[PDB]
Amino acid sequence: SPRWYFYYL
Amino acid sequence: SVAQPEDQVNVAEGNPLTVKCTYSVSGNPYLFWYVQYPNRGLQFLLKYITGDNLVKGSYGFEAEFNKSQTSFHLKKPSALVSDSALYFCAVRDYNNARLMFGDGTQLVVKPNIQNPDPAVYQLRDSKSSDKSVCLFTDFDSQTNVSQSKDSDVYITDKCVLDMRSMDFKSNSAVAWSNKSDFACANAFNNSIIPEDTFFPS
Amino acid sequence: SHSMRYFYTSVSRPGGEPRFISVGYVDDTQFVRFDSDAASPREEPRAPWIEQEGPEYWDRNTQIYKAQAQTDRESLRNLRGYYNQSEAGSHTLQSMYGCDVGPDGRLLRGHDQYAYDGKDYIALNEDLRSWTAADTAAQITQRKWEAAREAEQRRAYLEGECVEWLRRYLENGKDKLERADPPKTHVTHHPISDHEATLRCWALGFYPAEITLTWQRDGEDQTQDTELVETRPAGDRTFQKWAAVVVPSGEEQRYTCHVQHEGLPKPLTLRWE
Amino acid sequence: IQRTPKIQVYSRHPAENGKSNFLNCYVSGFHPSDIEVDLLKNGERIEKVEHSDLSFSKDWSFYLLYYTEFTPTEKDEYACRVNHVTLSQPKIVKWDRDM
Amino acid sequence: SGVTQTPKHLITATGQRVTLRCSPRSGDLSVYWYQQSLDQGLQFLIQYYNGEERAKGNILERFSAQQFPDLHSELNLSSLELGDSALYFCASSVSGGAYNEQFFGPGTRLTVLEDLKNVFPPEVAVFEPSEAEISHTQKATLVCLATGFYPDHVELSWWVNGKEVHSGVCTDPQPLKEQPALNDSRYALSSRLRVSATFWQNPRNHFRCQVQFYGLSENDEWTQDRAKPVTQIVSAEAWGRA
Repeated sequence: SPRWYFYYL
Repeated sequence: SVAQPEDQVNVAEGNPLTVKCTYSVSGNPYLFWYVQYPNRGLQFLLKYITGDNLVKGSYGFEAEFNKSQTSFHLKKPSALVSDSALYFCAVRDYNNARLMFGDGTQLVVKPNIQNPDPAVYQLRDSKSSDKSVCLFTDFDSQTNVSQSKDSDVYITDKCVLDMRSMDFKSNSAVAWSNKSDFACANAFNNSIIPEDTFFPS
Repeated sequence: SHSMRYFYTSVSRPGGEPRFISVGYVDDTQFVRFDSDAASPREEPRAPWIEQEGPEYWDRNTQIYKAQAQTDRESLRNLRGYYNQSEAGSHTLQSMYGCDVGPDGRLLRGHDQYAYDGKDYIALNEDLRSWTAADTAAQITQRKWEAAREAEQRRAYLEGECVEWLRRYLENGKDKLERADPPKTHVTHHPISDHEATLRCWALGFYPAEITLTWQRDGEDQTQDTELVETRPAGDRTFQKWAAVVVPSGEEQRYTCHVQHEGLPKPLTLRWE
Repeated sequence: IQRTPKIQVYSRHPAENGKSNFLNCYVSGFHPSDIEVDLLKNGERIEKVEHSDLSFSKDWSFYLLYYTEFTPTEKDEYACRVNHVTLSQPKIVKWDRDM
Repeated sequence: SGVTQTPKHLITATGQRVTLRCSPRSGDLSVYWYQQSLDQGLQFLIQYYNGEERAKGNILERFSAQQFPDLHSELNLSSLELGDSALYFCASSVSGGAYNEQFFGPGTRLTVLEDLKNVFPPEVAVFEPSEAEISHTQKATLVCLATGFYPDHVELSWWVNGKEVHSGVCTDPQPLKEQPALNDSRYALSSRLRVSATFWQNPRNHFRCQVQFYGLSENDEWTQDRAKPVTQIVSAEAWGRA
């Protein structure tokens, strides 16, 4: 499953 | 100018062979022998430039230069079947860029069949049937096989195979027809066949 | 040896949210997709074996995609700022992350990398502890992520959750993902002129996609004189490829095609025409 | 960065006249992702043409398959017309049946 | 030898033009072109020495030749006529001094036809040994038969379990005419493979007779009904029968 960690560039 | 006075030379395996070449050249010449095996190019055997009038070449061949007779004969002591080819001699003069060649001579070295076992067999197609060829095989080299008198009957020339793994050589001819009305025993009829020829049924 | 990999593409439009598309692979099998163009965007299946998953899977993943899409929209604005670009003008952000596991089932390597408008932007090194920035603008992101100890979180994901999802998916579709389908091979010839002819060696219906086709002239490999087409999808989860060589006419029989692949008992050699 | 599409037109199983198949148009290596891709029979565009979900390779270049169901015949001629920003005009690539 | 020529076989129709390529041996700067017509033995055409035309025979106006900086040579024959049909030899030596032997390549066999309508590939049949022979001599003879082809450039080989064999082979020296008194007849050629009877019995042994035919290239027009008779390989097979 997709990673539940999003990071802003 | 060069000349090869023979079109065919027939010899038997084992014996000596000689292909003749005479030359008509002003002064000391340069002489060459080539062989044309079937469906290949020309191969260089040897040449005479100067020195020993006996020159040795490839494939156990050799050639004697005779100024007195203006001759350059190709020679080999013991003929092999494989030596059957077109043989060409050539001369170069001092100002000749080209090799001047003769018309060529055919060497036919007949195999020596120790135990002739003449037979006419019938072989049928690994697919359909009624498609059949006739294979006259295992005859001696002296037997001649002529073409069919029938416009619809096909006969191949005699042909020598060699099972190198067993030191055994064989002559064979193949014949077939358009018609299904054609018999293995009626093929090869125009040809004089040995009386001993084993025909199965 | 196996892998899971997610591939994200975000394309911002002049006027409208960015389009966000995501594809998920296990090995070379696409198994999920998400497109922000629907009116009710949902994670959807593209492999038969992900279908055993209940509704909770699809619901939760959809939430995560929409959030990622959201992040990407912002990342996209931020980047327009970093490179001093007007808001006017479409841009592309691409993201790729995943884990490779051993025959063991443990992490071989992790991957976590980004590209902006086609070019490399920033990527995670193999230690899973540091970053590599492509330009001075990506160093903005680099400082930001180092200050926020982001490496720890991705390493955590890559070593842990990634592998467990992968391990499970491989259980769920063992037949389809552990068989190797070997190529149906053959050779075609083309008399392109009097003095040359084209020998083209085919490989059809293989899986996975990694294969080698090499022509050899008498055991010498004709590396530089061969046209090799990029392995292509059959449309049914298998791959086709071909390699072709232009040989002198008449010297055809000296050439042989060598096929290597996992589904093949032993390397094939072919020729003809 | 711009990159030009690599077009390859072909069939799923080997063509045998009057047996239904799939005609594929695989476009790869292109950037940006904006691309037009049509299948053609005898010059005219085909309806009901599906495609894959946009993805890219380890080297960041995009790829799309656009497939269709077809039955090949001895008279019929199937092409692929692709349009992109790297191209002077639509590019056509004829189905070769051995390429 | 070291001298190579491409192609080996060239089929064309009157009016057309052709180019023959030759690679002299390494080192060799002198190149010679010769025509072997069936009617007139080996004739000399032209010579190049290190890029410059030197000696010339009775080369026709519609002929020419070239030697390039890489030392390879070409011979161009245009406005072809039936009489041009022959074997074309390239040869090379180091210098052009008379004592120097010339090394020849394999020849290009050129056949100029009236029009390409008459070109037909062969059909190829294998024939299985006679049980007679097998019990009589302990030896098995298979026969191949390639038929109804035109013209007579074919090359035949026996392949046993995917390797080409020479021992126990003999092929007809030349193809025979299927209609001997029609000047534009088709042709047929035959071959024989002989093996031990133990070998032919093993049904795990594979026998393939392969005929490569020499026909059109793709650049040739073909507005005829049937398929285009390009250069191709027609084959036939049988398995050992116990």
